[PDB]
Amino acid sequence: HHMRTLNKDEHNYIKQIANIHETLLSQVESNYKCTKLSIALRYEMICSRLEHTNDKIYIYENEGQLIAFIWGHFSNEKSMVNIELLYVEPQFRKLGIATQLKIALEKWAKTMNAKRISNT
Repeated sequence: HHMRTLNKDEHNYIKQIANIHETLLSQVESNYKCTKLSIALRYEMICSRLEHTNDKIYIYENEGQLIAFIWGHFSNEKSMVNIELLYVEPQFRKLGIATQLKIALEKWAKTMNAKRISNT
């Protein structure tokens, strides 16, 4: 249905995620600013992550639009999953989508034999 695995060839969605990720980092104002270059590099970096086996992005989509997503990365050194990014479009908050996304990512973490997902 609406929640599904994001594939590495979904370039538009990956660009959108890259842009949101860089924006959110920039917004905390800790000697880090998003730029066109940082967004382009983030796009390549996410594509690279999705080519290997240590990362998972679950999206929530409707009518060809990205409503929400969660991105997890498994660290072989730490044997656990870190949540790289969890985002829900403001308009669609408090509908249970972040909770659903976390549950899905935790199930994925178990298939990797990961101790847990990120705290927050």
